[PDB]
Amino acid sequence: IAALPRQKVELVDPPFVHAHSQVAEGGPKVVEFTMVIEEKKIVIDDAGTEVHAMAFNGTVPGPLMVVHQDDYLELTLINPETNTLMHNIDFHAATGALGGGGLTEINPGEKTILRFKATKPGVFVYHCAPPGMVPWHVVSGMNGAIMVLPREGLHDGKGKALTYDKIYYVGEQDFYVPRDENGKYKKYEAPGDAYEDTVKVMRTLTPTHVVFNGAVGALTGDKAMTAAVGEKVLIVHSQANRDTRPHLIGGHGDYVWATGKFNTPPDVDQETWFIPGGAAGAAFYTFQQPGIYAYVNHNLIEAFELGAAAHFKVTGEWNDDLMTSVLAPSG
Amino acid sequence: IAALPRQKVELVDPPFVHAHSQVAEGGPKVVEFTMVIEEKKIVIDDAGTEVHAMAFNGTVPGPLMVVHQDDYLELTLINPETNTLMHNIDFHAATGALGGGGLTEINPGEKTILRFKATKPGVFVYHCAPPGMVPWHVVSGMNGAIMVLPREGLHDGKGKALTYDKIYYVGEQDFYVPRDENGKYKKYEAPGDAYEDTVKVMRTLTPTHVVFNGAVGALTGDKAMTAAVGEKVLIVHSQANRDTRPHLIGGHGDYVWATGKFNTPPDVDQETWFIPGGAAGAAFYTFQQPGIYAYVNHNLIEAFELGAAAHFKVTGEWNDDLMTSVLAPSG
Amino acid sequence: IAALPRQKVELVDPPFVHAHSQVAEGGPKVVEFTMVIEEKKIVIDDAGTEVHAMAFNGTVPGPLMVVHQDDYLELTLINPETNTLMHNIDFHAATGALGGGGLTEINPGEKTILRFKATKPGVFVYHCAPPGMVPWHVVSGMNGAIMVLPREGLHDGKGKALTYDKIYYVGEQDFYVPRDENGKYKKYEAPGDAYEDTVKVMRTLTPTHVVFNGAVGALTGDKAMTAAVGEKVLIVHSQANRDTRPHLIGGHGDYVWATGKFNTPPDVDQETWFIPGGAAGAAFYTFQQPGIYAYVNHNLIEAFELGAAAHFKVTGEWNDDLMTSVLAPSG
Ligand SMILES: [Cu+2]
Ligand SMILES: [Cu+2]
Ligand SMILES: [Cu+2]
Ligand SMILES: [Cu+2]
Ligand SMILES: [Cu+2]
Ligand SMILES: [Cu+2]
Repeated sequence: IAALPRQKVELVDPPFVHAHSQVAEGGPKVVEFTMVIEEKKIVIDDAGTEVHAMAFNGTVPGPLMVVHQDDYLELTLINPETNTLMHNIDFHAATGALGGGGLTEINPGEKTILRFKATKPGVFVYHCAPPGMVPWHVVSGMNGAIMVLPREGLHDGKGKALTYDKIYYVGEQDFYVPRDENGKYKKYEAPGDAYEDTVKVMRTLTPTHVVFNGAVGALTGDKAMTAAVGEKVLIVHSQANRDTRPHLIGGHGDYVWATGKFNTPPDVDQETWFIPGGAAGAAFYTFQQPGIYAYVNHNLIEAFELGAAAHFKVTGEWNDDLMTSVLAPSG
Repeated sequence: IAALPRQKVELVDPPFVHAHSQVAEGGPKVVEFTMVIEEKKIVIDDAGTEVHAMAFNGTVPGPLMVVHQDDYLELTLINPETNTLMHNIDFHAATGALGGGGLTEINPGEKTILRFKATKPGVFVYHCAPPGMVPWHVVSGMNGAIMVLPREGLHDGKGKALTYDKIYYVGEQDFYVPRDENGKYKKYEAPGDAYEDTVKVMRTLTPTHVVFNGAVGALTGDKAMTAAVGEKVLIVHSQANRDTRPHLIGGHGDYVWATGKFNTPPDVDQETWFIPGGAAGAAFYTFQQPGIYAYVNHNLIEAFELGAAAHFKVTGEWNDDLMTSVLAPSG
Repeated sequence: IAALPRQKVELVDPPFVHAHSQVAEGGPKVVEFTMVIEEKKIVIDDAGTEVHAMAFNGTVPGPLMVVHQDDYLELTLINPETNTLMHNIDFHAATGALGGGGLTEINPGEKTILRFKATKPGVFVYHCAPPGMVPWHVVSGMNGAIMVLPREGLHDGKGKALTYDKIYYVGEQDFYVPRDENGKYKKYEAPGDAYEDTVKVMRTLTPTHVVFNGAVGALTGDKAMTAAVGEKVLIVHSQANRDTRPHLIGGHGDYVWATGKFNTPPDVDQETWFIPGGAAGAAFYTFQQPGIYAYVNHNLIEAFELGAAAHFKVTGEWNDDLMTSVLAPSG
């Protein structure tokens, strides 16, 4: 262990992923990561709705950390003195101490370094879990995911290699924002001030917002994910507290590790997949048609009314064999 | 493609499926279908509760279209002048232009003809998706499903052929009917009139009714599905906007393509399967016992309080080896 | 059948399971069980909230009956004179008469004996189902599960034997307890007085309590489940009416029969699995780290707010290779 190569990796904010190789380069190594926890107010919709976010590395969701099976993930978690809450981290990819949550409880002004062997391959969720207030921190955006790639990269049901040209991390967040008697969303001074009202909303099990990358439309318009005809894309998706059902309108999930675990054969030709709360999944797809696509949570109410919708701008040539308008909309 | 044989198919109302062959009869063909959109009031319960349904071919759900892999489904969608809204169709089985929704936007008085190559085998959902009014149209019953059978028919995980004697299509719909201040369901003289009230109910993510084939008890009594001991039946099930967990009371799902995709091996000996919102699944089962069966969404509250329950009247001889009353209810 | 050996089994209260063999002891036999139905007031939390439970063998959930494939489960169901309602039982593992429900309808003062062939291997849910009062009986705790082990014990998806050292049965219950105008849960003299109000809550599809083994924290403290480093544990989990997503915080589900059916290959390296309402599942795990583990329903709100959280006390030596605190929380 002590003789293993140590490698520091620079993280990038989602939906983008930091530099990495699908197939492992070299032997096992201790991959070092560092994340600063930021408690800050963020606007989650076009109506100026604020949320006292608790974010790993300052983003909702936290950045995607990529390592290979049997590598060690050594994370340095820092909680600035400017924060008002104690935080920790639970890596679903880790084994022991509640995923590491019991070994990383840091108060404002403290940091900690946790190391764990990524023994299982797949996309895993990680989240803050302070004893007594687990749901609150998580639904406040304090969660993300990591990808433990098999040493030999991805493969389909029959060992055939699956290599993606691009990879996007879509973190889905269910928010529970309190509203006053008039139906208007409330704003609070400090995070703690919202606790009571937030819990009452949480118990209804009905989120007020279900978003991608921290806000409604965060992945639409000019911030739409891109691709080209013939391009192979891996779309990692996560939900740390509630179920979701990803769907690529106009496309499919050619290979979908619905459970997120690479040793579990992927489903194929998926129209809509399911990811349970507290888990991550990965869908592989080769775009065949150009144009705009809508990647959504297929409970269309949560998608188009609550905000769980994203876009894909794909360049290339249209394929009239696959689809064609024989007669355009006419009288 | 122009040289490919063409065949006009006659659609039938669910739970029945139009004539077709499990094994493809000949090479790829352009299978033609035609559906007229009908906006109509439908009564969903014995309390007289009405819903302004937007139905493909006049039924909720829309009719099941059957084709084989690599065939071309050419649909002529018609929106009569008698309608008030613009409609389109998204085939989850299709690839490109938002499943076709982007090429099929027809206003009242218009029609369009869309053709796509059914490249992936399985049961797929199809539904209307007008930009900005997507969920509303879907929860108004404007959705259905199609089945792209493999050229060589159905097979289990080990390649053994699975030939069914009967096939049924159960479309499950989640309605959100507004109520006045007295708890009485409201009635409207027009679709647009209910819109505002409906959206508010939709946002609670709690349907007022969850029904099979458009209404409570729709598939019972005169409309109870039939079978006979020894008969093999395929029960196709769809839910375009919300999760469901089909269960045959008194029976099982011998083979269940939970994801609805035939290239994804079916689960076996299922008691209750799960179909996420925005997808369709299929269950193959051979009846062993005579009598009535209850096909339900296994959230017993949704099944028996909300309306998600159907029946099966099976004929045949009882099997005392499988089950027997050693001591009938007595003192 | 009469010539087959018979064995009377003494059931034990969950989360424990009665003595049995993983690999079948000889040939097919008629395994006899007896359960007396008890309508009783139970407290579901520390505040003293009571529920007029309907419990098989007097426990919520009912006890786990264990037999082998092709064995005959002969159950003597007794409904005491002291009871006020008619009860029956629906074995999801059984084939015919609504899972046995239609042949076991017994009124207070009556008993019945039902026998069915356990033709399919896996864990199955069993619950009361009085026609017209189905969901009310189930959400009142009248449900449990059975395990039909393959005659050759468990095996992974590749045929390698999977022999557990311990086995626990976690029955998850979704309760719908009415509240008064002050938000305080209501208490009733007779269960009948609760029906109307309870039905109202049930219709919201939002349980007030989601608990393991009949109450919040029922499987914690001195009642916490136990294991040791290197010990293989099988955790059978069931939910007869609502979805759940089991997760062992700090561990994984090495082999998980998410559908609960043994003839369906298990998913591996699971972080969080999914069990649809009206079904049971099983997870196999070999502990590697000592300490406390939280076995929860991963919708953290349901887990830590609603009561779906259990504990595991694991003895043994810490494995620093798997996980270690390089730097404990410090400045
Ligand atoms: Cu935190
Ligand atoms: Cu977790
Ligand atoms: Cu429409
Ligand atoms: Cu769709
Ligand atoms: Cu009962
Ligand atoms: Cu049942």
